Amino acid sequence: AKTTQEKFDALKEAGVFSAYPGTTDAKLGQDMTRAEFAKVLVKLFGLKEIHGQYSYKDKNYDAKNWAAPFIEAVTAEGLMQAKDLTKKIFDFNGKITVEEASKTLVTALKLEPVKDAQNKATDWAKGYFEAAVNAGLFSKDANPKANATRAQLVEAAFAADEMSK
Ligand SMILES: CO[C@@H]1O[C@H](CO)[C@@H](O[C@@H]2O[C@@H]3CO[C@](C)(C(=O)O)O[C@H]3[C@H](O)[C@@H]2NC(C)=O)[C@H](O)[C@H]1NC(C)=O
Repeated sequence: AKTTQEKFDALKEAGVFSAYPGTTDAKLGQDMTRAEFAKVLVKLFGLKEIHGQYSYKDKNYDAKNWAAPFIEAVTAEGLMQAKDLTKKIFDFNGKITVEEASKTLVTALKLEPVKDAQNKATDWAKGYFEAAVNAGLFSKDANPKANATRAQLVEAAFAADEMSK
């Protein structure tokens, strides 16, 4: 029964997770940007990076943005999309929430969103969050609307990896 730090070390060695930006620390208590999480999904599921394509109009989303190839890949794969379909805003510096992470992993693992889902999640996410809890990606006491901790994202990513591996 591996600890969270053991799960992080294994995923870091595998090139799926990085230390907290600018540090060599796991910082399991810290949050993660949607940009960083897009890279985790690409590494976790071996997606192809997409260079020279930009599907969003976020300020400073362009060829100089390191995350664009990863964000484009998870967009093409149908794992993530804009928060705003009119302004085409991905919110790449926004922190990934537990219910957002749930949608990406449930979609990636082809798990069915739960019918008659009843939980704390935003309306759009209730089925995704429920499926994620039922598959053991997040604990029953996770707040779906909360920013996911790197600890929660390690636990979810390790569980997803084993469910495919
Ligand atoms: C009115 O508030 C908006 O409500 C939207 C749904 O009706 C909500 O949109 C969701 O955004 C989520 C962001 O995370 C993921 C995992 C993603 O695809 O990246 O899932 C997205 C949902 O599918 C949904 N997006 C849309 C276009 O409907 C916005 O987050 C939310 N915007 C903000 C700024 O919080």
